Parts: sequence; C-alpha cells; structure tokens
Amino acid sequence: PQAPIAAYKPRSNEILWDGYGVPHIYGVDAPSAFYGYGWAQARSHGDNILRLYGEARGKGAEYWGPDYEQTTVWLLTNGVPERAQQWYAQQSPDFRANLDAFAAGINAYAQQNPDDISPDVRQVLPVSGADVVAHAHRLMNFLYVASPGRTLGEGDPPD
Amino acid sequence: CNSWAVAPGKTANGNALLLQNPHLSWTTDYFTYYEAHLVTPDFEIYGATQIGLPVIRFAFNQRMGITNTVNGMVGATNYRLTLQDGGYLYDGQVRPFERRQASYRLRQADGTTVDKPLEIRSSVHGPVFERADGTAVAVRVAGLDRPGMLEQYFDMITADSFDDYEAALARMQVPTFNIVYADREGTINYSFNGVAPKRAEGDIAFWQGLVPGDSSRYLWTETHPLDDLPRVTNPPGGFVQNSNDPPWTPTWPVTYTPKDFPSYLAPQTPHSLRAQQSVRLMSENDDLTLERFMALQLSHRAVMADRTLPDLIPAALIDPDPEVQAAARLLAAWDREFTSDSRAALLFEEWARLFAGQNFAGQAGFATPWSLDKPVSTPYGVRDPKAAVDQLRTAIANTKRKYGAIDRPFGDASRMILNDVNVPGAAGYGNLGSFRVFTWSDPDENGVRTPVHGETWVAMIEFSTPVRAYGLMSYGNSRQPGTTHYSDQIERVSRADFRELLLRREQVEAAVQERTPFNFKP
Repeated sequence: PQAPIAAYKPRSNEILWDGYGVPHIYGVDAPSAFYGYGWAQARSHGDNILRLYGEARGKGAEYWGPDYEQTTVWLLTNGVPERAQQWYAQQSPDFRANLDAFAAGINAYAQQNPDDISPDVRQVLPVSGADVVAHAHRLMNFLYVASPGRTLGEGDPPD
Repeated sequence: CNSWAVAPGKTANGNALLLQNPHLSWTTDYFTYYEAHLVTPDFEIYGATQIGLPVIRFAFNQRMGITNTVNGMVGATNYRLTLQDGGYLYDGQVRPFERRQASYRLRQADGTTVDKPLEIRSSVHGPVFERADGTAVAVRVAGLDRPGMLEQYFDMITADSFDDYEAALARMQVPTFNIVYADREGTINYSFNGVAPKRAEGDIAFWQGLVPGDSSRYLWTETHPLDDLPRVTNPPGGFVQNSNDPPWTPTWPVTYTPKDFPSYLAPQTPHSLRAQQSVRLMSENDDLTLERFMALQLSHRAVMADRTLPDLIPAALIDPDPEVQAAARLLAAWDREFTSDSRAALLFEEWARLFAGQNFAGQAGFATPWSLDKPVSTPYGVRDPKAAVDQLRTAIANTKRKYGAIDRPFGDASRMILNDVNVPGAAGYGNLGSFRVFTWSDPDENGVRTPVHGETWVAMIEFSTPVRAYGLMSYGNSRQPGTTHYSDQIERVSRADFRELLLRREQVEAAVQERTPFNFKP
C-alpha cells in the first residue's frame, strides 16, 4: 500500500510567488498560513475584496452611495451583517483563529502597502473575522441560493 | 461548469483523474477566482476560490481533490402574501407583521451622508419585500442556522480519507452546489449537495414560483440530510460527471432514477448538448491518460449542427434564393467544430438563435423530443423544415449585419482581449454542444466579440505519486490596477498550453520570482 510523498514541514513563514503571480504560502501553523493567504489576496485582489466586505457589512450605501443602496436594503432586510456577527461567535475556537488571522493578513498588507489600496475603499479597513464570515454568508445564501432578483421579480438573464 | 472524476480501472496507469472547470462571469467581482497554494506541517491545499473566501473550494493535494458545479439547489421559497387590515391572511385569520425600525446612511454626491429610515417587516415565513407591481413577497431561506460553511470546506479539502470527507460533507453547512471528489486510493464520488427543505407535496416548479403565503400547509421547517440526496460512489461505469445538468445521468450506466427522490429536489428537463457530450466523452473512452483527458476537455463540437443540418441542408437547397443555397453549401462543407478557421460557425449560431431561442435551449423546433431513455442522442431532427429555412433566411441577414459577411472566420470575430493582448478565439456556447465554453458577447460595430462567461479556472489532476496536475486561469491571478498578472495567461489559453501546477517544494523553489517573508502575532 504505497504511501504518498513526505509532507513538507515549513520552518519559517513566507510566500514564494511564481512568475504568474501564484502565491505559495508556507506557514509554521494554521493561523500563519491563513494570514499569509489574506496578505496574498490583498496584494492580488484587495480593492474588490474591500469593496465586497464593505457591502457585506451593509455599508455599501454609506461608503459609495446610491449605486450600492439596493444591495444594502437587500442585506439589512435579510439581517446578513448581524447574522454574520452571530456566525463568527458560533465558530469553533481553532477555526475562528484562522479567520482572525486571514483578516489580519489583509489589514497588514494594506498597512504596509497603502499605495496599493484605492482611496474609495480605505474607509473599509480594518476588516475583521466577522467581515470574512459575512461576505461568505452573502455569497452562498444571498447570491447563490436566494438572489434579490428571484424575490423582487427582476427575472431575466443569468447575471 | 463541467466536472469529471475517473476511477483507476478506466485509466491506463491506475490513478484517478479529476477535472475542475467552473464557468462564471469574467467580470462580476464576487465571481472572480484566485489560484493559491497553502502549506503547513499538518495540511496542504492547492487551487482556486472566489476572492475574499479564506478557503479553497476547488482544491487538491497529494491525497485528494474536489470540484464544484452549480446545481441550483432550491434552498429558499418566495411566498405571495395576501394583505388584509394592515396584516396578512394566514390560516383564515389576520396576523400582524413583526416590524423593526432600522436605518442606514446614504453617501451624497458632495461626500456627506444622510440618515435614511428603513422599516423591516417580517411574516412567519421571513422578511417581506414589495415588488414594483405591488406583490408582497416574504422570503424564507433555509440554513440560516448553519455557521460552519467555511470550516466544512476546510475539513473536506484536508480530509485524511474518504470517510473523513463524507462526515464533513454530512454536516450540511454548504447550502448548494454539486460536488465531485477523487483521491489517490481510487475512490470517486458525486453529490448533489445543499440544504433542501422537507416538503410533503409539490414538484420543483411549484416551489420555484410564488408559493401561497396564506397557509401553514406550505410552511416548511426541516431539511434533508446528506443521505436523502442524489449521490454516486465508485459506479460500474468508472466515472462521474456533471455539466449543470439535472443529476439523472451523473454516470453511465446510471445508478438511480428520478422516481427514487422527491420531485422538488431537481428538474426533469432536457439535458443540454454540452451535458450530453460530457457523458459521451467519458463513457466512450477507456484506458485514459492525463494527456488524453486534457485533449477531451478541449472538445468544441457543434452538436446542435449534428442534430439539425441533415434535415436543414436539403430543405434549404430547395429554396430559389441563391444566397440561401450558398449558405446551405457553406454549412454542408463545415466539419461542425468551433475552430478559429471555421467560415460557417457564426452563421450557424445565428440560425440556432432563431431555431432554439437566444439561449439555444428551446426544444419546440426538433422533430424527435428529448427522452431520458436516449439521454445523449435526443432531441433530434427539424420538425418544420420550411419554417427552419425561413429562419435561415433571416439568420443570413443577421450574420451579415453583425459580422460583415456570412463566411467571416470564427476566430477573426471571436477574440480574447485583456489589456494589450488580443488572441484568436475557439470553442463556444455550451447549449450548442461545446464542452469547453466561451459564452461570446454580442459583437461591437466591427463584428468583434469576447467572452463574458466560460472557462475560468481549469485544472486536470492525476492522483499518481507524486500527483501531476495542469491548469490555466483565463483572466490571470490578479485584477489590481497595473498588475502584470491579468493578461499574462490568455495567450496560453488560446493555444491550450497549460501550466504545470507546482506543489513540491523543490519545484516551487525553482520557479520563485518573488519572496515575501511574513510574521503573524495575534
């Protein structure tokens, strides 16, 4: 019964980025790797991540005005931001620490590279473990499963 | 989306194969995929996930891998309320709403905010919305009490065994998606996953519409466990697949039928021509290698042309208009592949838009209807060839209007353009039978169109020891202003030139172009 190749055992925390901008995140424990992963996502996609986290907070209308208002009403009416606070508290301790670390990774990227963050999304920082949970909750339950379109009767193309 | 898992017995080397192949918008921000690799002393995961998610949904490692497709799991119900006396009618009595006074800030054009009031009303079903036409609708979403979505994915993708994977999946914290699994021990699995309400009556279409909101008859409270849902493990056919088709041909021969499950779980509608090709490409091929698996994934057949051109062509050649006759001969000489050099493909699409609707899913035009008894060879034929030829007449005019001619090369109109990279397109619309998908936009004024949706993250993994994997990301690994990593993969996509995915430390160390030391202190 042939065993898989020996697992690699990281002795320091580092991202080795390849030539296509793929991060290989090595962490000495789970929280370290989640932090590295958050740093990497902020480097590669930070502006849109911050915007989306802002919206999952229910603060789209407040941060960016009328274009974001209908989403704000959809999410506040469905209690998404508060439910994400509840879900965050309801996490297992070990997994909550991974979420906290992923958020700290984003914040740390932005703190150390503030030139890379677009002005309009700076007001979103800092982000929290709960922001992460909230965006996932919006995506799964209130984009994929329950869309504003099917409830409000705006029924037309796939997007 | 497409997904394939192949058992060892169906391969030449004796190691399972997996295809990750989600199709989503190339522009919608929350649908953007990101590729990454995480390594600690205790786990390793490689793959893609939507930006902002802290766990990889399309993951694999040295032991196992998964992929996902959209299954449209009906996890919410929209209820039509009957309003009466400031409440709503429910079991023959008027019942008052729960109401809460909330508020939010709205940014004004001059940088300040105003406080805006927002009443949140709820019925026993859930939160209440008013549509533009006045319909009062309460939405009831299942699985609001399932906080463990991210952790479930994380435990699934780091599972030490199939048993550990299934116990994680069985928590029912991931509310939707088909999910396919493969590993180095040889197991493969398909699960029609999600959180589905237990109901006593009604098929899927009833529960997709506005359900009456005036009765506890339709007020569900419980949901299905994993073993109530369509699943397949190590089937006799030696593979599983899903290309967004209803879950009734996930393998061949099948292991269940629609009567084995409640009728509200999934539709019993005709499977798309792409989904039919998916079943054929796996079932008809044996002794598969990774290289062959990758070649089959590039399939771009105009299956719809196979089903219609035999009747359409002779009918069109009867027509006295010489442009229709010439169109007919152009279509007849076509090899029915969506290649860059095809002179007939664009014209064929424009005909199909009329014959099968703008989404190409219409069924009324065919002579022989779709049947689950012949799931990969129906529907077939042209019901009314004279009408179809009239459709061809219009489509000829449409093709010239859009593209300048009836015989412009497919890859001259169909382009993949990111920043200053501009390469020829190939493959096309799933509903026409193309397995590899590029949902081409409407053309601009010069007849040039680009993909709005389609191939995004594409990976193919053999669970050898060590594993061997290849992949591409159509729109690169970054979208930040000024990045060199947005347009740097699309040329490789145009040639199907896949990157070797690098999991072993030594491979990563040879490829490194940037090193970021970091440190975390809570």
